[PDB]
Amino acid sequence: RQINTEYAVSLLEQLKLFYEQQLFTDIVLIVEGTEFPCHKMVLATCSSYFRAMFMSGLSESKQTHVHLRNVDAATLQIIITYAYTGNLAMNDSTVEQLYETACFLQVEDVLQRCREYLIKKINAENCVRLLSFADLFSCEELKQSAKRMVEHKFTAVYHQDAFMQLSHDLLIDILSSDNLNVEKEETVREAAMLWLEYNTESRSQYLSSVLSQIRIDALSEVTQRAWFQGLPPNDKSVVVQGLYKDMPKFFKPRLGMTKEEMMIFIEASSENPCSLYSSVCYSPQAEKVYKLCSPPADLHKVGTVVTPDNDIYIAGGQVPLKFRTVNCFYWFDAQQNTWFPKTPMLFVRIKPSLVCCEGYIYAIGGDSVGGELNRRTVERYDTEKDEWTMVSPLPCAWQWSAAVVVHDCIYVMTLNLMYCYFPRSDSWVEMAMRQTSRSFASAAAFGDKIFYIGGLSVTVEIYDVNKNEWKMAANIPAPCVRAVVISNSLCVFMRETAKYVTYQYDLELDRWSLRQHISERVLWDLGRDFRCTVGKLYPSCLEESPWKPPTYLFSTD
Amino acid sequence: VVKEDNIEAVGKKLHEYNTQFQEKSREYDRLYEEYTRTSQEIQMKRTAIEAFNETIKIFEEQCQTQERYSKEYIEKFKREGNEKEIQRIMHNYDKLKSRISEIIDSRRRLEEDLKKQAAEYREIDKRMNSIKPDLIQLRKTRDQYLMWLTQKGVRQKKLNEWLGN
Amino acid sequence: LMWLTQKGVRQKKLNEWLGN
Repeated sequence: RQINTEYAVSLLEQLKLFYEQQLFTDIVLIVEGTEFPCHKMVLATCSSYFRAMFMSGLSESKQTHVHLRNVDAATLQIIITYAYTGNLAMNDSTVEQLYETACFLQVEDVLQRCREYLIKKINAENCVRLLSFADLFSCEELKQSAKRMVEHKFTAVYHQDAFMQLSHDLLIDILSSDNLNVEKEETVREAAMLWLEYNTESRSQYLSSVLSQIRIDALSEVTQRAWFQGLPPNDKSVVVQGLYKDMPKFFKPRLGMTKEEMMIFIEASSENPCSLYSSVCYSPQAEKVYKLCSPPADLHKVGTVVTPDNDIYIAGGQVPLKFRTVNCFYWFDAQQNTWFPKTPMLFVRIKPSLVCCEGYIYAIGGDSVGGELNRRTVERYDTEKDEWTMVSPLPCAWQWSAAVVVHDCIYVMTLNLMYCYFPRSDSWVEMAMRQTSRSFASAAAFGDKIFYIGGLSVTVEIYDVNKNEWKMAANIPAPCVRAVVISNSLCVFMRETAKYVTYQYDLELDRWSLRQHISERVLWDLGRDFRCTVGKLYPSCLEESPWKPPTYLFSTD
Repeated sequence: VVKEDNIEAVGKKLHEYNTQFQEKSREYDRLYEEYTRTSQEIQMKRTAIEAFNETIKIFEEQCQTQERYSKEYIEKFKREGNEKEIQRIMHNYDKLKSRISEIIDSRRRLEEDLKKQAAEYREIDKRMNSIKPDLIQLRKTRDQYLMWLTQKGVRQKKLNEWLGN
Repeated sequence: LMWLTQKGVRQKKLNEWLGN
């Protein structure tokens, strides 16, 4: 019928065998003294540059020796190896030079592969360098991705040396963007100052363009501090999602002045049957719920973890049988409301205990008991390296266990025992046991004390990290509880099968005070298996969908 | 019941009244949801317009603070024959006036949005005021028929099937 | 019924309670 694949792979392997023994070599490429015999047809079919050079009919198609300059020998070898096979060795050490050589040779396949690899490899350490690279080589997709990454973590990357060596257009397009994740304009002002003072003799003429991009007369959230905070309870968030929108974009409050602390509920049951495992985030300050497009592959049984840098991650879980367990790792883009996948895990897990410790995210347990040494395995992920490293596994196989982090130390709790992990020692130490044997309990690290609340019957058990002793505090004022720390205060979001209400606990007085009721106006039944956490998100452009009539039960009579 | 006694025909009427009543309850709770969304809308728009007002007030405070600077520390920035040093309040003045103009235009935009949403809300608020007497009248007629036509050989399951279509 | 029944009671247990 058409091109047969069975002969195609045989012809390709025969061409490779002929190239290895140097048969029918008609062209000789000279790169910085090194010689490479090759065929003109393969280079023409793979690279359009060689195609145009050979189809011109000039001496280049007649002379056997062609001198190629400004081309690395290793990159040319990788291009030619790929030209005779199809496997691309893309590593983080030589990806930029490979992309440069490909764009100089115009290999569409290699160009696209290197582009997508660089896009899936943008971290918080190379974002600025990759942005400069994309600007120099005019790659719009990589440029936009790196710009978004810089806008997401500007306050963390504006100290790097790559930021002070940026061009003028990059500076004026980064500073003018309203997506700068900064809590104060003073940070952007000091960034511009250090950029202009890095090289004064060449940037003394750009001081006007520098000062014209920093908002000085904005006065975003200081004007509210001048008059008063007099409003309905914590209605400063309404001004955030109101004044910001309607703004000439010159005095606009930057995106960093818009993030609000919201209770992130994932796998929260939804009235809509299609998405019975949806995810919504109720803002305690704005008193409003915001819809999330959280499920990237309509799956569930995934854990939640919020780093101190306010980053959301989900891992583990299983997709419906097209319920096969998977390894995908998803990071949430708080600006685009879309999860970008990462390097999959090494072992499949179901609701893994994900906690952030010393910049690493650890996957603890969260899987059905299979194999003595095969289970209880613990694995951590490197953020910048995008890799998974195995660590000392769990001492014993547990179920429905929780994990917290205090003082850069890992803690996992079980029925009545407790083990503390130290990354510096990579070992497990059994700690003070608990007087009660309970399951399905929720735990949240607050200050120097770990709170263990649950049991499936509620009892507030306080552990001291400094004393290694467990002391009883009280009971949850009531049961489906979710202990979460918000507003620098320990709280418990309890669901009374459904009624919703949040309580505040006093550590000194050992008393639980009513903090705020969550009227059934919105926040419908979220089920019982939903995972909860605390994080700051931009309500400005997250999602807007009430979905719930705040009034019902007509009283006309 | 239009003086009828076919029983089966009287029951068919009961089903027509069923339709009328059901359609109303749906539009009734729909108008209630519209009332609630319009209520929260004007609340969000009033928390926005008072924010606009207080921002205009603090911007006028900055405008008079410029006049205060014209006597506080302007002595060492105008008599030296330089214009780049004074841009910190002089180039921050004309653009502040333009900001005042554009936020006044934005306030006018919010005001016309307020009046247009109030118009589109009152054009149906009057419908609520007129549909409720007719609704309660239809419900009273249904309750009166439920005290006579229903006792002529119809079952409660039949009434549920009639009101469920 | 909305509260205590959904802890760990059986409908059959409720019938036996209401049948005495």
